Amino acid sequence: DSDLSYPTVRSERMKHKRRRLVQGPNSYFMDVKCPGCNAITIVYSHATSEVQCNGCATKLCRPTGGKAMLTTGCGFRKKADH
Amino acid sequence: TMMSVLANALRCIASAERRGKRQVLIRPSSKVVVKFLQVMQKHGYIGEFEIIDDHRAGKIVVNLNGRLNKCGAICPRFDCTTPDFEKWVKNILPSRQFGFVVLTTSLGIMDHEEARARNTGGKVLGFFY
Amino acid sequence: VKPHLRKLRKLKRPNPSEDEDSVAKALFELEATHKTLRTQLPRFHINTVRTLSSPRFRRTATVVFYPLRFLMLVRKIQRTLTAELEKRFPGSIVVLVAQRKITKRPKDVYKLQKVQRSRTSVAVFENILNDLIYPCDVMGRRWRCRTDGTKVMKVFLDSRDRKRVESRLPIIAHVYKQLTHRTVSFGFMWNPKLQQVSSR
Amino acid sequence: VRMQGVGHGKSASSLPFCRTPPSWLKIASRDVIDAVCKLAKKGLTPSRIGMQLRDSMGIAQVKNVTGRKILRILKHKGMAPEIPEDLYCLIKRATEMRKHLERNTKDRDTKFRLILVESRIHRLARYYKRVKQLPPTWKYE
RNA sequence: UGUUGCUGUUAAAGGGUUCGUAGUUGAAUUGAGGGCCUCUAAGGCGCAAUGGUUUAGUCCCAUCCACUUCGGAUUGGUGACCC
RNA sequence: AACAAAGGAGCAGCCUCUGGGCCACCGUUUCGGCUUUUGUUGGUUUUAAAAGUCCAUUGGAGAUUAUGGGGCAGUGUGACAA
RNA sequence: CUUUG
Repeated sequence: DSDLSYPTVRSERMKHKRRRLVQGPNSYFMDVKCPGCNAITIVYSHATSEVQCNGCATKLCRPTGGKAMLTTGCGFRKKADH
Repeated sequence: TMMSVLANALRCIASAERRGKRQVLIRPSSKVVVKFLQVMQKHGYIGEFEIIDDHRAGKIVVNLNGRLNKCGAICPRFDCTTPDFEKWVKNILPSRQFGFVVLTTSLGIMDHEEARARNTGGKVLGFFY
Repeated sequence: VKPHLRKLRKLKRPNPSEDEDSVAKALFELEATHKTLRTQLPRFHINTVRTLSSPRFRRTATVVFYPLRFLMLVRKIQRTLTAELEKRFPGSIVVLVAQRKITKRPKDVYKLQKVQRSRTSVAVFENILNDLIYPCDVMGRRWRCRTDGTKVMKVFLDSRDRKRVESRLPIIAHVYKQLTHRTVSFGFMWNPKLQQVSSR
Repeated sequence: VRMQGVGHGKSASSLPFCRTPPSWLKIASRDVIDAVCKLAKKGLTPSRIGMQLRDSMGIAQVKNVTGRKILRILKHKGMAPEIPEDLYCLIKRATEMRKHLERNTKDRDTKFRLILVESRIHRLARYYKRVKQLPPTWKYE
């Protein structure tokens, strides 16, 4: 059990992102809608800035932490990785 | 830092074959490491292996048997000639029976028997028992 | 002269072959009244030559060739065009392969390092394969070396695309073979991030 | 290990195995290249431009779509900086520390640091005269 | 006296710490072809086809027991498997 | 394996057939040199080749080798008084 | 349409 050329789920998913056999990212993109307009802006999950709503300006996120955190009352769908 | 890629393979492989592992991981990779395994793999010291792609630097995996005892590299890559071989065979190998020394010759990467036969000298590379 | 052999390069026009004609015609046919901007694009586009490769399978391997400068204009429309041709020609798959020319190793140190990397064997062969399975992409490569010294290669796709491409594969393999003279196999997976493999 | 300090970090970024761009993008080459140069006019360095452009436009690695990298783009339009970002950064840092020491002469830590910085300046400069990208008449102070 | 081939926690021996020139050492990559003709040629976990009578075993039918804990039968179907 | 070179916009360079037009080049610190034929030698000239350059023009390729596409139709002219 | 202003 647990061949090292063909691991399970468990024996990958834990590990730090460079210590897989793949060395993928760890992040994704999203779409976000504001109450004050009809738009979709496309925003980065670990944004690390304040981003002004596409065509509006009010800030859809705060840059805080190692993962950025959406401004309140703004709805958010996710997107694929593919 | 990381200097020799080659010896960062053959040291891993060696140790693991003692410790009772049936497989090994080898984190950097080279156009040298590959060849060195291909040799061994003929005789039966190495059973198979895989080569994984990451598009930066590869990884490699190795299978094992129990029929390998030690392998290593002879680091400065000294020089050898048609009579010279018997020096190395009296030294690094335990006997003139079952060992092999590995060389890089004009023709390509080979093992001492083959070398002498075709009458090339060349630099030296590593060994395996 | 013919109105439909301006969808073919100059130098095959006077005395054309058979399979050449069918394709050329089809493009000229399509070129009017198929909505917007695949009724302008294929004008510019021309074919270089053609081949029709015949395996022992149910279906046969129609392979096109067109020169490399039209590459940009093909990718956009590529999905569409592949559909349209499959309609017309029955019992044959259809693939669009751009045409490239390689440079071999010189065995000189100083010559080697001046080679344009794009046209070296590797990067060429990669692109060829990509052109075949166009939307599917390559999610991993591996090479498995046997006891016999014999290297194989295998390529991993996404299950998300699977039902579409699935049937086509043995054909596609045969095509890739008689172009590169290297072998290819295909698996799928279903999570590329952690890297598992389909069993379904 | 750290260049002239000690420490082992491993904070890093690993981009994906696939080098092909997403399905969902509705940009093409033109659109990208525009936005690059446009923001450069503010006085952003290559780093800052790339960060702005992932957080608003969803273009991750510019190289994937545009077929070339941030600095190449700007060189071709002549907006590339005369003295490259990485060393210019250092120089700015160093100057500030020197100012501080004109008032604070019993500070010791700062001066230990200043050494390290100034050293690093040299080493970079010497690889921008080994690789031609400065005059050979370049000097620090 | 140690290039092959030494020793440095406590037996003789890591220099208080750091920067740093000469000097020594330094990651990956352009790439290794196929086709055809035979020989008892070592394998296919690929496939068509005939042979299984408990003369293999296992699924799905049948019937009676049965509240844990029953087994006779239709080569059941050349699903499957030897050979 | 070593040595030297490059630091990529440090480029954004189509080719070929044919015909026409113009045109002496080469070195130059106060005009020096000039391949052949006209029996041969000396002096003089004409003619052609080739090169330079422009125009017209034939077939073909393109992977910045860049046509092509797009813009102004500012050397301008001619084909519509609709 | 052998131009028009």
